[PDB]
Amino acid sequence: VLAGEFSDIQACSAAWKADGCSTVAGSRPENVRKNRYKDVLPYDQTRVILSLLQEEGHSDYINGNFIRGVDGSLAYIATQGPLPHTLLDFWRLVWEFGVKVILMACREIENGRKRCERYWAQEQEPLQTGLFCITLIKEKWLNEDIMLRTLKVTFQKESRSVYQLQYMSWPDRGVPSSPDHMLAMVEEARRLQGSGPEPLCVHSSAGCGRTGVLCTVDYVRQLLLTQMIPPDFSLFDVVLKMRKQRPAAVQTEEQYRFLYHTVAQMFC
Amino acid sequence: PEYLGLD
Repeated sequence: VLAGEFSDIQACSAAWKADGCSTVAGSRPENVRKNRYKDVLPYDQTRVILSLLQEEGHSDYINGNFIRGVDGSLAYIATQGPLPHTLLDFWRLVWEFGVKVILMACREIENGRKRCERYWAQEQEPLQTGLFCITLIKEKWLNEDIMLRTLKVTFQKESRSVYQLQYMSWPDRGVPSSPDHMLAMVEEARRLQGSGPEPLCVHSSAGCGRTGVLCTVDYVRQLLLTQMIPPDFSLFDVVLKMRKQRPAAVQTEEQYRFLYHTVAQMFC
Repeated sequence: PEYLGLD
């Protein structure tokens, strides 16, 4: 049943690609090297467009897409784990859109390969990326699987606080080592986010499966906490819409099943 | 260099 539903979801994604969900910007010769993976490009229709430092001739491109939230606002930015040479673009994104919380679902190294560059911290070790200065104010464990880093970010004489939550043990294609710790991540993200329309920044290595699982869980939790559930509410519909905004948002049958069980638990 | 090989 769930396996049939997820298969239907993949059929629709395949159809969208054949029909022409476009990927022109991501395919520009000036942009190709900014993609972590050749097979994961952001859809033009929902891609994140960077205008910070425009006047200086900086490119508008980053491999990342907006995903709409329960209220129809632009509630998430789903993006890849930054590369050595797109760290500056990552911070441009965080700064332009007033991001207060970053959720990271991957590690720097997975399966022996580099999966995401460190863009934060560390203790007594500030990070300078272009005109950005990142300083580690404090860090601590939210729980055994999640680090919470409090960052001071400085750009053009202005300073902001940005929080980063990193989940340590969630493999690509699969599910988190602790489902309760994942929910605690989302809960703490929301506490830090507070009120305010700024999007949450969510990323994994590719910005697909683990990223989409997180966004979906927050989406449904927000629905549960803030709105009346539509009498025809459907997880199929939600995930389908997610995939329409970010490629392979929810990448795998396993993750789709995980989502269903998690959502049913949240509803109770 | 691919992430969605099996997906």
